[PDB]
Amino acid sequence: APCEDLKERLKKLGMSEECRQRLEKMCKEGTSEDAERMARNCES
Repeated sequence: APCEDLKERLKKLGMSEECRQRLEKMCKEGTSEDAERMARNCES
């Protein structure tokens, strides 16, 4: 699945609205591993 696991974790971990909107955007065009890494840098 494209970015379902990653983007649903942005929702499940309950980061900022802006945080999700940054990360799922980068996960589409860019590498998913770098997007979730920025999710870990965003919150944890």
